[PDB]
Amino acid sequence: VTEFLKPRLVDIEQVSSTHAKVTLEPLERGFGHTLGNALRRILLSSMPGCAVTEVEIDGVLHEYSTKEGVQEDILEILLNLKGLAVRVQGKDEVILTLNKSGIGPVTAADITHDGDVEIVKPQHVICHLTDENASISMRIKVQRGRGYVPASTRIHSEEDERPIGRLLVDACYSPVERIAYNVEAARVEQRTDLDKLVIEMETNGTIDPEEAIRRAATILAEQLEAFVD
Amino acid sequence: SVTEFLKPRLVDIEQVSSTHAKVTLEPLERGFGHTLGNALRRILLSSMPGCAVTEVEIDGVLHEYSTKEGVQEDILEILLNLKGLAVRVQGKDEVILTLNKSGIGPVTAADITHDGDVEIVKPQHVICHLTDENASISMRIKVQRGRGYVPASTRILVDACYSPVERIAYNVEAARVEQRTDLDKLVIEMETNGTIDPEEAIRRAATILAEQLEAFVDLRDVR
Amino acid sequence: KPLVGTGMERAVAVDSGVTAVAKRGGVVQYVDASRIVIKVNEDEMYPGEAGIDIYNLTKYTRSNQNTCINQMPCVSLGEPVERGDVLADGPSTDLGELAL
Amino acid sequence: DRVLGRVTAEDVLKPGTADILVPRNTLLHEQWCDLLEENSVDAVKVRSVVSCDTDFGVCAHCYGRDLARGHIINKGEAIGVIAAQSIGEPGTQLTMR
Amino acid sequence: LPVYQGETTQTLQDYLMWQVELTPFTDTDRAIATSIVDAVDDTGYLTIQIEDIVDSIGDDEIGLEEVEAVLKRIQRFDPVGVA
Amino acid sequence: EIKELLKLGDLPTSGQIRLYDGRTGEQFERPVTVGYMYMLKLNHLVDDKMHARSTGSYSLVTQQPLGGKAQFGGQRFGEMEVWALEAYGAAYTLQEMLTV
Amino acid sequence: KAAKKMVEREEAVVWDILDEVIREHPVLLNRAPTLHRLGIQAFEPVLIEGKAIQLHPLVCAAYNADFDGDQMAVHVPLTLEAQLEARALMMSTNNILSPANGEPIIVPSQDVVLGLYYMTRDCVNAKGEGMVLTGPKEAERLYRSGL
Amino acid sequence: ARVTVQDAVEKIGNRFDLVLVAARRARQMQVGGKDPLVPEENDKTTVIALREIEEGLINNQILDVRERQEQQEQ
Amino acid sequence: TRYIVNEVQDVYRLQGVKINDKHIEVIVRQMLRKATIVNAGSSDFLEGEQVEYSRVKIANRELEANGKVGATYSRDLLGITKASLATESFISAASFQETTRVLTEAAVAGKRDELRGLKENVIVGRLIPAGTGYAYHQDRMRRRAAG
Repeated sequence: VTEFLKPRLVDIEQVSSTHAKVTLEPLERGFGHTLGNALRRILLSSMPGCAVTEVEIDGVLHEYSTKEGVQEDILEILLNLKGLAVRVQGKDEVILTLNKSGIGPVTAADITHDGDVEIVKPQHVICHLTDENASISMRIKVQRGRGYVPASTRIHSEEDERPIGRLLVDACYSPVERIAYNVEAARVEQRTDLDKLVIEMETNGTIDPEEAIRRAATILAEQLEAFVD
Repeated sequence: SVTEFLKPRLVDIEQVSSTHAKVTLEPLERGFGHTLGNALRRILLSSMPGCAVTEVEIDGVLHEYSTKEGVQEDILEILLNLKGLAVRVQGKDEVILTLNKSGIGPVTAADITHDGDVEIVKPQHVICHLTDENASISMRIKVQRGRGYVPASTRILVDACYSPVERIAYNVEAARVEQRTDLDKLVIEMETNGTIDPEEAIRRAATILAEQLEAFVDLRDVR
Repeated sequence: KPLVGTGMERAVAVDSGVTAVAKRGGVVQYVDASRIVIKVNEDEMYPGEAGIDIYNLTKYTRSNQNTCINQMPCVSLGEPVERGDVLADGPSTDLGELAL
Repeated sequence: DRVLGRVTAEDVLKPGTADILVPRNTLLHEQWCDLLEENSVDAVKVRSVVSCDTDFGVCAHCYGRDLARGHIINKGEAIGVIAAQSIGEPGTQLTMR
Repeated sequence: LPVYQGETTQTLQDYLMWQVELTPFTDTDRAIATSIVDAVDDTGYLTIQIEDIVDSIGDDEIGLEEVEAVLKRIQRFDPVGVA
Repeated sequence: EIKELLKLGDLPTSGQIRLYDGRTGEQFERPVTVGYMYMLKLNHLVDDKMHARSTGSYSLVTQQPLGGKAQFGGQRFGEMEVWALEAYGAAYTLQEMLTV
Repeated sequence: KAAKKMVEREEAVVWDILDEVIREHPVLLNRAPTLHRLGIQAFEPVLIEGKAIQLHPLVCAAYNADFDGDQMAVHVPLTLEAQLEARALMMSTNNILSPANGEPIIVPSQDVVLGLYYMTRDCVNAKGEGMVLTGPKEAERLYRSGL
Repeated sequence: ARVTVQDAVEKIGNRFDLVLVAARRARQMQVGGKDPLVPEENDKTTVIALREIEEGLINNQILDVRERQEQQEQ
Repeated sequence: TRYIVNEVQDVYRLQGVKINDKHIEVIVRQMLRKATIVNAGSSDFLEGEQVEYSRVKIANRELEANGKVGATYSRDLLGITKASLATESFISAASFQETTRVLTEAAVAGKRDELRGLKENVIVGRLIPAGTGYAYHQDRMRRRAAG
């Protein structure tokens, strides 16, 4: 080994609410590249996330028709709602209700809010209505997951269930969607020159960078535990 | 489910020789096997501790264009033979070694004197070609302590093969557990220079990675 | 919308007759997901008529190739629209340009 | 190569008088080609189809291998089906001169 | 002309025959099963009587016990209660 | 012209950019030009070409299987194929085709 | 009937027994337009979750395929002698040389060739020109650094 | 799985009769009646028969000799 | 033979395609048959006798019993479109060019097929006397010779 000098975490930078940069203590040669690649792949591959699975609406029955008083179609509504980012507490499989009437724009702020649900972007567009008498009434089913799941995968889960009026969606469970790492040598003079690695990520704001990297470290430890024997 | 992941149990290892072995794994979770093989390969390639000779001080001119004067072989071939040696030291630091053989011709590892902590996996390796007369030669070499590999062009004079490795290769194949066929099966093939079981070296590299990664989680999975 | 163009895509889209264009209209009053009504100004208005132009979109219709055709609205509300201006966007169209 | 997969007859003679190079029924497998190139022989008598007196098909002794087999063609194989197909395989000809 | 219907619907007679072929039975048992399949009404009932079937067999070795066993095997078929 | 276009884009005029392996995390030599292609999907989709059969109904005439996917049809063999097979000379396979 | 019902229900054990059956059983493929005997080859079937088969690129030259919109047919040998003929005569491992002129049919011409050319070259001298080794260490040094 | 068939090629030579011998032997194995002489390694009867004939223990006469040996035993 | 081989080989070499000539003289031998005669030779006072049958007859007639009864012959080449119809089996050469005329000729002659041709085995649905089926067909022919 000869004084490996395992690094530590330092200089947690919050570039933005969804984008940030994290740096690590310097390490030995030929390790920043592999460490960065492995960590990036771990984060981009299997990281828990929360998304919508199904939405029920009293007004319309199937996604291929419309509702009187709106400008956009149900499919566009689905596309917008799968673009939603939201974080939940330990309890999973939470359903919320959205109700509004009028002509004004509709966003994430004017929704039934609970103590375990936290909206990161109350600015998202939910296909604002066009008629004053128009009123919306739907419930949104939200769970947590780790990898992308299409609705075809979840077909088996309900045969007697799923009456007409409830429409499934596809879950991605990807909170980050982009990351990058850079390695460089500095901050060492008393010893030999050593490389330091910096990770830059942009997220949806649903997860925190320190927690995500801690989970990546724990899971990589979990794998590497098995190969010792 | 939420955080569960398959753990390999098929740890069957078949070896062709005492120095070469091939290791296969059971189906594993998606994408991990390739990352894991690349990472372990880079670790075992980069910095493995071991003992190696950094230079030789033979009688004559220090230049590479040295004559035969009876050895009928260039010193470049001599040092090429020398570099492929798996020398072990239990606890001694860098120590000096030398040889002196009669002019029989087969210059083998037995020509070197035996030190307290200096030992060789194979005493039958040829050091120098077959001499022509009854002459003798001295080596005046030294083994060192360090890790990995570095050419001695940078750090003076022959080389520094501190990593006791010969060749490593890893391959990934698809597999299935019960229904889904998106499973990773890992194939590992290792060739070791000697003095160390390839599986033992694998375990050593795994321990190196674990002790290089254990403090990142900040004492997790306590109970 | 394609980023590299040749210009003729706009003419192709408008002359295809697959989307909705504005004929003698002055301003949009109400917009629906499938219904479009535009109030023509008195300039292009002749007496003897109410002065409103209604347009109903094509929503999810099977084609001869068994494909789906749907016309999407473009404007938002209360927008002064001139004659000959596109109003809706059909399949493989975007803002009056053939976007396939 | 034109004679490589062929079996000669007794007509083969060495350049030297009263001298030979190979017996009658022999296959130019891989090495006698170099020897004949050394002797620079140009006219070689080789048994072929139709010249083979069999009245049905062709005797296997005048065909060689011409296959993925490094051995002579075996009995019962249909050369005619193999032929008349390779010839038309290069459908990359030219027309209109 | 070139266009032909070309339809070979089983009509459950071919399905019954395939089931008989796919089932293990003795040559006498197979013949009895075929004869039973012959006397089947469209509604799914046997047109002829068991005694009538035995008489049509015309074999002294053929007995009412064999007929009952075949009927149980005939009953042992999809749909249940065949003939 | 596109060179100055890329210049204002804060991009190299050569158009070649270094890439790193997504699998080994290694920088690649010979930097690779990248592109954004206005790509389009065609009607020839695999789900329509999905077809297979084991055993189905046969024709009243010649007692042959149906054919071109017409109510679960089966693929048709050819004379040139059996010419190739005969050149291979697997007679038992030919009899299997002709009988089974 | 129970077997048919289980098959239509597509149970996991059905997949297991299917894999067991398919393990030691050959199969042949055929390009619809072929001008030579070699348009039909036999291969070992392997199950992959998809909708299209993966032909080995080296055989594609014989198949004259070019990976554009193309269709393929599959024929299964049933009798034991049919499978024996498949493995002894229809098998790609036996059909290497051309039966027309004698050239080896399987001849790579794609990216393999350029990769081979590139790996074996020298501009003037890369990093570590004068280094001397045994040869197994060549990959060791190339993968890590120094060469 | 026998990746290629070569040993039986020089074991037989003509490249044709070996097919028939393998076919009849595999038929006899599938119908049963003889416990395979070659050790079994979890493989189908075809590859096992190919391996056995590769070993040089089965040809177009020893099977027939055993045919008469059994027939006379009736 | 050498002239046609040279011509076709020049044609193929101009493009650059290389093909073994053995196929070419196979085609030539197929092209060479139906030798007309000028002398009857106690065999037949007709024209268009195939080379194989005439050679067999003269071998089994001259050496065996009477060498004086000899039939001087001329081998005439008949085109591929022409020689194809010249087959002893009415079953063959019918799908080749025409059936109606061939059918009328066969009915007038009142001839038989004997299922010697490979196409005859194909239409019947039995093993061809080639490859794997060659040994079985040889055994069948030997058995039919005995009975």
